[PDB]
Amino acid sequence: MYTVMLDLKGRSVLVVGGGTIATRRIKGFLQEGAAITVVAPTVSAEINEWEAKGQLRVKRKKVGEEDLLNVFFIVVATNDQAVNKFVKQHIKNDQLVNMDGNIQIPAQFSRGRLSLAISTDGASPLLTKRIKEDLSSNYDESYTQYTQFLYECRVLIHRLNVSKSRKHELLTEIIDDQYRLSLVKQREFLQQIEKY
Amino acid sequence: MYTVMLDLKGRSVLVVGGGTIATRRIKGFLQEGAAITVVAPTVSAEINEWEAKGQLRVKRKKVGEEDLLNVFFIVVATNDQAVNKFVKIKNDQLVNMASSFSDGNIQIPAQFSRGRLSLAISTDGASPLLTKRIKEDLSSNYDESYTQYTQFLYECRVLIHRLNVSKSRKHELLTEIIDDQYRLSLVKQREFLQQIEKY
Repeated sequence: MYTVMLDLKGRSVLVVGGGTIATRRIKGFLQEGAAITVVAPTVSAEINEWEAKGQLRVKRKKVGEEDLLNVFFIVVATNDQAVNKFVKQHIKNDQLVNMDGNIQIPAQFSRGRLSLAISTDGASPLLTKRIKEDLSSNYDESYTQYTQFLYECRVLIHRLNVSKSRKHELLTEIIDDQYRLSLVKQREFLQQIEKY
Repeated sequence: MYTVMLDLKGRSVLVVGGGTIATRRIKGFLQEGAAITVVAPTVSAEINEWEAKGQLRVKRKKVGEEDLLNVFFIVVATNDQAVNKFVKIKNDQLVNMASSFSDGNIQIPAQFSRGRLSLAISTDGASPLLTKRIKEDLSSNYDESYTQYTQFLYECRVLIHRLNVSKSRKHELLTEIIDDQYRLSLVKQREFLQQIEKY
C-alpha cells in the first residue's frame, strides 16, 4: 500500500502477546534501537531467552490501560479477540499499531543503514521468503560497515565549505566495490576530505 | 529506520509545499483513502488536476500553526527553510522531511514494482547514489518475468484459498509453485492451474 521507513531508534515498542506471531515480530525488530516490552499471561521459550539476556522486558499480565501509555509503536500479536478489542478501544487516534491497525510489517532485512524489504501484497508470502533468502545471500555484512562509511562521508562532505562541483565528485567517487571492500581506499579518502 | 506499510485510509495527511517534490510524494498516497490537504501559496498543474478531480484539498497560502494540529501524517516538501523549520510540531508526530538534509521520523525508500512484486530499498540517506545503483541492480535481476509470475501466483492463491481441502494441503500447493521453472515456463503454470481445478 504505502511503504515507508520508520524510525524506531530509541523508541518505545509494546508487544501484546507471547506466542509464535509475537516471537516473529520481536525477532524482526530487535536490531532497531529497541525499548521492547512484552505483555502476555504466558510467553514463549524464545521470548524467555531474550528476557533473560536483557534484550526485552516482560509483564505476565492481562494488558490494561496502564500498559498503553506513551508507547510509540504497539504490536498486537495475539489473536485473543477480547485483547484485540480492548487495545483498539484504549489507544489514542494517532497511535501506531500493528494488528484494523495502521502498520503492516513486510519481510525485510538490513545491513546497518542498508535495508531491503520485499512484498507481493499477500499474493505470495512464500515467494517473498525466497526472494528475502536470495537477497540476503547477495547483500552480506560487508554492506554494514560500508554504508556506515558512506554515511560518515555524506555528513562530512555536506559540512565542507567546498564547491558544489567538488562535493558531487566526492559523493560519486565512493560508490563502487573498491570502496566497499577496501579499507585503504576508505581510510585514504577520509584523509583527503579531512584536509579540506 | 525500519520498513513498514502505513495504512493512511481515513487518516488526515498534510503536504506542506506544492512543487515537484510535493507532487511526487502525493502520487505515492493518492489511491490510499486518506484525506489529503496540500498547503502552499501556489501548487502544480497536477495537484490542481487532482484537486479538480476531488482527490485532495488545497489551502492556497503559506503554512501556519493551525495547519499542524490534528494531522496524522505530515510531509514537508517545500524549499523555504523557515517553513521547514516552523514545521520542525510534537514528538510522536509522523513527519517526512522530504526536503532534507536532516530527517523526520519517516523516510521514503526507493521502490520498484514488478506487477504485484514490490521491492523497497533504503540506505537511511547514507548515499542516494548507492540506493539508485542497488535499485538498478535489483531491476536487472528481477525483470518483467516477475510481473507475469506474480499474476500467476495471485490466481493460484485465489483458487487455493477456496478449495475444500486441508490447511496443510493448501500450504504444500502454495509452496510447490515457488521456483525458477514456474516463473519461466507457461506450460508448468497452466498445467498447475488445471490441476487445482479438480479439487
